[PDB]
Amino acid sequence: KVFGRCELAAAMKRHGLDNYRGYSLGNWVCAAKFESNFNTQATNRNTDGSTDYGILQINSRWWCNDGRTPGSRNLCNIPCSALLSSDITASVNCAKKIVSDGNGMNAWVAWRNRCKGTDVQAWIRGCRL
Ligand SMILES: OC[C@H]1O[C@@](CO)(O[C@H]2O[C@H](CO)[C@@H](O)[C@H](O)[C@H]2O)[C@@H](O)[C@@H]1O
Repeated sequence: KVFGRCELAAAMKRHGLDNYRGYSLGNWVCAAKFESNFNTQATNRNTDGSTDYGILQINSRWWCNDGRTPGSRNLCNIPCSALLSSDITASVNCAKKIVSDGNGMNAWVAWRNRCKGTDVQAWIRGCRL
């Protein structure tokens, strides 16, 4: 499913992401936009053999199991495929653990390079939340 900007903001808000660990909703929407273009079915393989899954591009080396990333952990205890569902619940709960890991949202490369330090509030402007 390819979410609409406001549609996703509302979904994330309902799942308790707004202000989660101090990160305003705009940050999460901005991260999703540049990580997957709001597409829950996005997948991208990295040089190390791991693969990123879903709307927030959760990595298989540490957060989920895809059965093909040897020596990897499954910190979120979920099959990576679960992160490609139209229901973002799985992705959200896993993202909550990732952002509490220590480096915050810096874990998401696109957020660090394209959202961090910008007017992220613009990502939810005009939306009915
Ligand atoms: O804990 C994940 C850790 O790995 C890095 C790369 O070193 O990012 C990977 O995981 C992210 C979250 O799942 C992906 O968005 C990213 O594309 C992937 O390389 C670090 O940025 C992050 O701290």
